[PDB]
Amino acid sequence: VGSLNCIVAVSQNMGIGKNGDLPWPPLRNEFRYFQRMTTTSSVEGKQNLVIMGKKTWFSIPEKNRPLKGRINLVLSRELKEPPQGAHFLSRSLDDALKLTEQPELANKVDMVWIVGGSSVYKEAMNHPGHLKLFVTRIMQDFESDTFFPEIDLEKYKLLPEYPGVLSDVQEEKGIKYKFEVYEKND
Ligand SMILES: NC(=O)C1=CN([C@@H]2O[C@H](COP(=O)(O)OP(=O)(O)OC[C@H]3O[C@@H](n4cnc5c(N)ncnc54)[C@H](OP(=O)(O)O)[C@@H]3O)[C@@H](O)[C@H]2O)C=CC1
Ligand SMILES: CC(C)c1ccc(N(C)c2cnc3nc(N)nc(N)c3c2)cc1
Repeated sequence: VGSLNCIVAVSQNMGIGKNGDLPWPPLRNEFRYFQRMTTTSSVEGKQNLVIMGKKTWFSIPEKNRPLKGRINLVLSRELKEPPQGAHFLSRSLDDALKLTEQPELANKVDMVWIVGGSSVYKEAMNHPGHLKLFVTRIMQDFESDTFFPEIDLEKYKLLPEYPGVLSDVQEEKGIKYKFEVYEKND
């Protein structure tokens, strides 16, 4: 089992969601970036695993779940089995990562991608170990009701560029954004 990563798009006032949808209008190429980063496996014979909370799962249009070409794991303590379409269910992030070293998943999974929401990000970000954050900065303020936790730059180093990630400013629907990669190892 390979690297641990969080991926998120965030507005200037730290928002990541409003009523289970994105705060901004759909950015087609940003969704393509999310799909490409989470799906592309460095190791053949394996898929990457995407981990998400319950509200993030249900925020993906039914036609699109599970996220294709990735193993989909949902976090919940209320649910008693994976939702329709999902592959795995765990009670907690630490349980999910533990499942990842069990018989079944250990030889199937390449990279692990935490794709939201807010409490899952917070926990990952504050847990010791090697972790990267792939952060799309949407360069405007958008009304939101769920936010991405503070990035502690004492621990998370912004990388000066990363392979496969454009470094320059992007714009779609009149909204400028840029892609960043942060790395901690503690
Ligand atoms: N990158 C972006 O811009 C992203 C945006 N989104 C958006 O953000 C918002 C949805 O997210 P948010 O409100 O943060 O909630 P999250 O998806 O975490 O979902 C929370 C639910 O999942 C369960 N859960 C979360 N963490 C854990 C854990 N460690 N263990 C077990 N269960 C857990 C809880 O279910 P239970 O109560 O059953 O225990 C909780 O009700 C939406 O608006 C969506 O559009 C989501 C991801 C990324
Ligand atoms: C239809 C699929 C591709 C879809 C629909 C909604 C969402 N969400 C909540 C979402 C949407 N865009 C996102 N972009 C980045 N950079 N990171 C994320 N974690 C991210 C998450 C994700 C995928």
